Amino acid sequence: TRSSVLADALNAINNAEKTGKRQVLIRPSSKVIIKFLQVMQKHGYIGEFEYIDDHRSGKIVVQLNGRLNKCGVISPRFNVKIGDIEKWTANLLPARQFGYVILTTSAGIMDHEEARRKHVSGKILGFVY
Amino acid sequence: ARGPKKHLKRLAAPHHWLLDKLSGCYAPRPSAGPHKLRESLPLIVFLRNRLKYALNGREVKAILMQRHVKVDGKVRTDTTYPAGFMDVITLDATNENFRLVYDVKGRFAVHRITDEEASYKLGKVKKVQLGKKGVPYVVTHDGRTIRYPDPNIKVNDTVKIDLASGKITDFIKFDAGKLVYVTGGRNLGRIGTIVHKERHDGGFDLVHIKDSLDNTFVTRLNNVFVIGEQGKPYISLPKGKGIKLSIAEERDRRRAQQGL
Amino acid sequence: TVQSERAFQKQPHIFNNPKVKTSKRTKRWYKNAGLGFKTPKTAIEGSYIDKKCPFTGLVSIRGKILTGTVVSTKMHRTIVIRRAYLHYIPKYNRYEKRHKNVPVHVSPAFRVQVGDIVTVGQCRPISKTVRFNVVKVSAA
Amino acid sequence: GKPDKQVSKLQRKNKAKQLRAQRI
Amino acid sequence: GRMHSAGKGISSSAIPYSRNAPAWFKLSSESVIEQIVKYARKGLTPSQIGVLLRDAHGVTQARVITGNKIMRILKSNGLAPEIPEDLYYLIKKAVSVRKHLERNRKDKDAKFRLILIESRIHRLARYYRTVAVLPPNWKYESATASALVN
Amino acid sequence: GKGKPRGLNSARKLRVHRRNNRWAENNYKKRLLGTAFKSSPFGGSSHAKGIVLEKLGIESKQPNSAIRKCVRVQLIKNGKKVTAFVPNDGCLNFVDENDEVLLAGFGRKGKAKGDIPGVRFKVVKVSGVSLLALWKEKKEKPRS
RNA sequence: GACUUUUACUUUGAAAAAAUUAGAGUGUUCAAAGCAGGCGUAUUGCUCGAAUAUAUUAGCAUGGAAUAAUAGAAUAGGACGU
RNA sequence: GAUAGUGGCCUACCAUGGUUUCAACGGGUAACGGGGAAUAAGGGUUCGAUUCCGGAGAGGGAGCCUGAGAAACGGCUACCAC
Repeated sequence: TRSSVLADALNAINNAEKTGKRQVLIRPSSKVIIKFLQVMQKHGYIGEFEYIDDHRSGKIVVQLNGRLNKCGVISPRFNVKIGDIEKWTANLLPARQFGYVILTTSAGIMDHEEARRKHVSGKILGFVY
Repeated sequence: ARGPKKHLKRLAAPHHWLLDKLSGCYAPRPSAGPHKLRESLPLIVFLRNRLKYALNGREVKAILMQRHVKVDGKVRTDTTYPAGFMDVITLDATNENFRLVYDVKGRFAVHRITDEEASYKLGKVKKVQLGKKGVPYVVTHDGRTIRYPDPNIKVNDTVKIDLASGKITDFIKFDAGKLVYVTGGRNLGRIGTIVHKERHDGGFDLVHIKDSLDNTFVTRLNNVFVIGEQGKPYISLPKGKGIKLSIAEERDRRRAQQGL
Repeated sequence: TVQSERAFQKQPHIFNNPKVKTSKRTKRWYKNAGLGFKTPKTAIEGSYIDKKCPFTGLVSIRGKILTGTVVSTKMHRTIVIRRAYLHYIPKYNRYEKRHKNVPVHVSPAFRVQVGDIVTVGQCRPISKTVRFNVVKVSAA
Repeated sequence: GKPDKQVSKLQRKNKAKQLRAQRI
Repeated sequence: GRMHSAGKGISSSAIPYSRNAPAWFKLSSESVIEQIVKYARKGLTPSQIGVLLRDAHGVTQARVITGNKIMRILKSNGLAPEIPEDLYYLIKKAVSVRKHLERNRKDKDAKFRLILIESRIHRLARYYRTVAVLPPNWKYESATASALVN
Repeated sequence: GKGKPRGLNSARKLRVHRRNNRWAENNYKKRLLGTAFKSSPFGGSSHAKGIVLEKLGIESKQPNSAIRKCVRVQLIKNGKKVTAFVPNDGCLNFVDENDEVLLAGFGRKGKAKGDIPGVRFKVVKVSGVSLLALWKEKKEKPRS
């Protein structure tokens, strides 16, 4: 059955970017997905997007500009400590210059550089570049 | 082991003795006495390694067998006698006095003392109790047992002891906002003022201390020692004043004490 | 039934004067175990006698304060709790389930059933396998 | 025909003892 | 989809976006609740009751017009049966297949389907035995099933 | 998902899977069963001594026709009869029978196409004497 | 005193023997090493050093409340009352 | 009862428990445990008899005197093997 939802969401986003499209329809939605896409939208790998209610669990329509190369999830959400970030940014990013491994800390979900600046850690969801 | 040990190998020495690891093969195992094995300082190390008075081991024996060295007013004749913290070492023929105070790096250092300061000695009360025929007594950090204290003296109180008679002169009770030296652990050798007392019943208590430069650190209650008030220590403090410095500050001070 | 044994069951050194008749037929001793653990009512007002009670016995409580979950109560005045946890293998960077059982003495001032969550505390060695004693009960 | 073998610490040490004794 | 089989069949009712009552429906809440109680004392199951309420009486959904579902209302009246409806129909179907196997001893397909139905019974019975809507003494057995259906 | 579990509480299945699949290696299975301590003729050592019982004219036929010069030895530590190759001496003039020989390993893989053998061992010393310095004429061999 | 859903996870602190490791200093003639040494009037002596770092799980203390568990008034045998 | 002292440590009398696929129990080890060693971009693989700490033994078993401390082998007693 359908076990992860952020994984399916980034699957659909990445497939539509590979085909070169402009929008996606994600079903269902989650709070985690919304926060993740806000992290994307802050650096601007996507444009604006939109929630849709159907009283069950929402759908999302995303406008995607051209800027996403690849996004993905790390499906067992590993526990990470502070120096451990320097492992994963050595694994997943394409350079030291850009790319965002994103974490789920107790102070919210955000990219790794903010968790360097806020000096927190937590678990890991995925990577965007 | 089939009984109590009698040796101490040179690598198993406490690291705060600064013994070299290729002089010989052993270290002087300190005897039983007023201080713990791990945190003592035997007389052979203090004569040879720090004051440079004796070159050999048997020169220590030759000096101590002429009754020059007094530890807290009494003459000791032991090579490995455990002189420890707050203790007074007196050299009559040299006319010198020393108080064993930790340096900021956590080892005992040489520390000159006037004759008036050499008369007394502080001590953390480690247990108060009611002994036979109902007489109260205190037991201090060095093992001194004093009968008939002030009833206001509770555990952890620092007591001033005049070395001539060995009586309680006066004391300090363990209150917040007092001047405190730190006895064990990582933060050893620092001088600060306690912020408050954190209390964990059934376990270990903790103490927040704040130094002269407003750095804050945390030790257990065992490692605490009270000295005096804000700017009023009962003893004379060593140089550096128990102020923990970062390595860059120390490096800049070292090259700032170099101007030809 | 209190006097179930071949010997008389009494607390030690606790004496009731036959001359001065009290209202209660026994003057009875109890104590608190500390760490803010409240003594139960049936320890004070009950009629049982227990050497190994933490409230009416010669047994203090100090050391490890643990919790767990009851598995068996098939045996007299002691139970077996089962505390489980996660052990971390670092190569695969993940976890596995692992449990251990603990035999633990329970005072008859407690009624405890299989499935209950019990807080216990360390005492001195009570038997071959027991080093703990029931100090608080939370019902499932 | 014949079954297999599974030797012990005991079987090792006894055969080694017998060979050492014969050698000496 | 479809345990004990292979289909991927989607065929279900939608539910309209409007939470609240229909505009054209002009009856009372106590009227339809009394209608529910009337059909329940007639001896019907809540599925049947909902079907008859949307076919004949134009009552679209019970939780739309009233604040409670049909099972909450029959629980509020002391008309809930001893077991829920789905477990009952599963035991009924199992009793039918069991009687058919008692007649014909050779239908391996009926044996396989009976094993599937009993699996479904055991999984659903674990669910009802967990949430304490069924006593933990309860257990599906053969003669127990013959007692519960017949 | 790649046919293996990825759950975060599944370290046990992964390490049991590795301990079952490491028996398919070669060095692991020789190593943890004590193979060399039981059946290998050196008994798991780098050298061995023995007593020459025979000189052997082994034949390698195809595709290389050569007369291999070998020696059948009985080892002192085991009571184990092992044939071994002896190099560089066409005459075997440094070797007689009933001499003591220090042997080492030798990695020639003989072929199956012409029944040519690769024996496992080379001769390093005869009667205490370095066989190389015999053949290079740097020492003389005491002949008993 | 009476209160007093919790854990998993992270943050910080203490704890973690020296030796070994990484690394600061230091013309052992260089080095591998060692913890020495450096200055003067060397004529009655001054003088810095012997740092710092390494949860690697279990236990301890503390901050966080995302993530993932679990419970919390459904036959009310529920809650706050000066 | 015994012990320096809790404790099935042992003894009398009662119960019928305790451990286990979260691998008990049995078996193997060319297994003294650790600080550490070698080798790598990372993660890992393989060693640690061996200078420090702890354990155990003095041909194999057992028993004991003395003493604060020994079931001591550069102490005793008996058997077994030399």
